[PDB]
Amino acid sequence: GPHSLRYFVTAVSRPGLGEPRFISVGYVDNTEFVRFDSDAENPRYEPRARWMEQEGPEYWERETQKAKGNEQSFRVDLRTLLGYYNQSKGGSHTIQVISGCEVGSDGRLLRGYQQYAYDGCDYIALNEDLKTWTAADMAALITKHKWEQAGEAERLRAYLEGTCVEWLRRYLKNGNATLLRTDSPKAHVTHHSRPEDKVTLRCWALGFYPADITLTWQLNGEELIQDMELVETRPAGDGTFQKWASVVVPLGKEQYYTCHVYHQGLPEPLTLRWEPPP
Amino acid sequence: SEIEFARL
Amino acid sequence: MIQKTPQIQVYSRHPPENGKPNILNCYVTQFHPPHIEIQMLKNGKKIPKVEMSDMSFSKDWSFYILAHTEFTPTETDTYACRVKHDSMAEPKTVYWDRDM
Repeated sequence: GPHSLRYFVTAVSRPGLGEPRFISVGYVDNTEFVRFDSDAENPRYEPRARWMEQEGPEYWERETQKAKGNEQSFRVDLRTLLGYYNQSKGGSHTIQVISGCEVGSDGRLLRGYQQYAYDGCDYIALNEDLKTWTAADMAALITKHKWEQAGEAERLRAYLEGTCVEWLRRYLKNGNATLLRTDSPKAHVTHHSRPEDKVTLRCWALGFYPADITLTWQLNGEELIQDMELVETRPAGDGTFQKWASVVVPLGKEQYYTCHVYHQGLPEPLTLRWEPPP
Repeated sequence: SEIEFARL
Repeated sequence: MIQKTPQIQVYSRHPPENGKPNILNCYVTQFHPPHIEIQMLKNGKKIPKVEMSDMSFSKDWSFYILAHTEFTPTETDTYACRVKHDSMAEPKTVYWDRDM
């Protein structure tokens, strides 16, 4: 299947409280594998996935010094943006970035990313064409003309097509086993009596991984996606995820409904029903 | 490995 | 500026069972800015040992974090998670529901 190496960087100016909080987090296939944090004792890149300890003390040194270098630029950027947006030097602001590359099953590039956000609102982003930019507002335009001049679009196109990808292949090679891991869900149905003559049938899927999953309720073979209530997939805290979906059916017609659980870990979708204790 | 970011 | 109201879920790591140790979670997501104060309470009284996961943000720039504490639920104890975020006037309290 496809793969990807992206970095989620954040810099939060904390006027008064001290220097800006810088936090860089690298993800491979949506799985954190590295992280930096200035607001730490002696800021250094630490592995987040055991398989990263396969990297020598160079990588870390090299990668750490680069993190510190981006940190300072970000410290400057923040000052700059206060200029563009004419904002006081006594308020907290956020600069966020997503920088990465998504490859295909062949090791080629499918799409590279490079988008900024200020205070949680798209600022600038590289176009899929990897040559032109999409400035979100008047401010972003200034960076946009600067980067067109310097030829930033090219510098990144280079990184995205080579270095990025190259490193992606390198990371995968030592994490595939782990990244391809899969934990099937274990589902069950709970019963809850509602006001009047109704009842609620909540279908639970537990300890599944990855988070991706789908649950459905059917009335004699038909997906009741209209009156089905469901929560967003949430973390258990041990690596797995959870999720439930429920519907309100009439008291006595519980056996006319069945739950279906679709997860990539399963050999075949799940099918359950209300199971009153024998 | 990450890239070196330019300035806004 | 911009402000995204945190969404809060409160749930246990394992199916709640009276008298058996567990782990209560408070999942807070969709919030911006990142500064946020999360408190987990028990029958109104703040719980001390409250571990907080590192913070992260998703594709839409908003942040998420998971706070958790150990606890042995019982038939009558009440738990809740309280969050104070710049996006809301007053802090938000979400109570724990066993069947959720």
